[PDB]
Amino acid sequence: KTTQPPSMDCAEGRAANLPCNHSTISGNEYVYWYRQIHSQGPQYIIHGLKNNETNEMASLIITEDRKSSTLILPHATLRDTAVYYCIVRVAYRQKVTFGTGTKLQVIPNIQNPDPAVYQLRDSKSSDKSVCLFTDFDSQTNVSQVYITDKCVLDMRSMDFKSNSAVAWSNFACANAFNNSIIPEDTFFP
Amino acid sequence: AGVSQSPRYKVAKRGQDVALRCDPISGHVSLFWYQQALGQGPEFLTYFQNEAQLDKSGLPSDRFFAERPEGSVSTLKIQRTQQEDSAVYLCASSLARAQGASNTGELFFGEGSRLTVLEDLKNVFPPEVAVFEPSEAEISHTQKATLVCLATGFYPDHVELSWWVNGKEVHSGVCTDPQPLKEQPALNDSRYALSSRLRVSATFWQNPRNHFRCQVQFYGLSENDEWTQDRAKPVTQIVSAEAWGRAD
Ligand SMILES: [Cl-]
Ligand SMILES: [Cl-]
Ligand SMILES: [Cl-]
Ligand SMILES: [Cl-]
Ligand code: NA
Ligand code: NA
Repeated sequence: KTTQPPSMDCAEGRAANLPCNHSTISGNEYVYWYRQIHSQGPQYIIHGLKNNETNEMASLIITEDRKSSTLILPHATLRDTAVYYCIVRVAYRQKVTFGTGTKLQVIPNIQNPDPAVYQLRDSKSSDKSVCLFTDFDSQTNVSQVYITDKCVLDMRSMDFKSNSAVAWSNFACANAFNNSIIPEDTFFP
Repeated sequence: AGVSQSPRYKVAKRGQDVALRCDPISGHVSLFWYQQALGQGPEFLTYFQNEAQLDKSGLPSDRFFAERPEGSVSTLKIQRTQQEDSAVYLCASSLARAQGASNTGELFFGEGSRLTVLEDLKNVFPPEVAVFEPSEAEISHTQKATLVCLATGFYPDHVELSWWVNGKEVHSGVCTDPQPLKEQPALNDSRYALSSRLRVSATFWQNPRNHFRCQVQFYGLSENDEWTQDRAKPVTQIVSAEAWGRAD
């Protein structure tokens, strides 16, 4: 009964708009928004009928024809990276039919990119080392010797965000991340 | 004060019976069961209003059976378990229609019960955990210190990775891979590898009294599962890797 884009990227540090379409909504039905974090169960955010709603979690904008609605997260952080389910349910029943929802990815804009590949020695071993490709801008795509995907961390108290990828083998980091285009200005100590 | 689901993770041999328990919020009359597969939304299974199972239109087959005998605690039983039953079984509870002031009419969910059906339990393995100390070049180039944790050779994908600084869990400056890597992608039921980072200030890492620990909570076999291999039973356990701060 609801349609949503399966995946979406949004800017970090900005309000995020999440669209939903429910064309055949009845007068008795409400619009509900649920959020599901990885390895967690869905969690209620907000609901509305016709009026615009606002709580400490989000804002819900329903059109006057009630055919579509928008979930607005006030300030998108890395913790807002989850699946968002827009559902519609008749006022008397409780059963919820979930669609595919929206995989929201909160992406920061790296103001000062510093791409570099570092070698990290094991805390307790010899011939045990990983490669760390880090501080590359959000436009860099890393291609999978084991290479992990891009990961965004947030040093919250430092107002700092960084991207990284890890590579290891049982080999030299200099040639570890060469399959995808790594900035030519990458520091290789 | 929430919905509890047990066990969090369940490893089942193909053909054996499984039972998944749900503890809804006290006083809630509605109980729901959902089945959720990888990259898919929760699919309705069954509904309970107190002890009466009013809707079971979502139950996949005859092997699926649910109970809520006293209108509270519910059990979802899956007989002669098949590989296609491998999913996250979610339980939800709510408190009727317009019962009480400011009743949002929301569904309260448990954290789910992940079931993984395997042909052979000989493939169940706990992870090996290693911590990789921040690079000296990283500290002098950025004044930041990234600790890398590697969880390797675990099967199935029943892990929880977390960082611990001086006995307290840290979430800031942490990024764990949203999904693991297959160590042998040309093999079925291949073991996994998972990475995570903990980025702290170089000053914080250079303190040798600061304790760092990467914890990997693994979910394997229970006590009832029989183990006849010559290696240690791959039971539900925590595997850690520790490191002190390093001055320079
Ligand atoms: Cl468990
Ligand atoms: Cl600790
Ligand atoms: Cl923290
Ligand atoms: Cl713990
Ligand atoms: Na999150
Ligand atoms: Na990172």
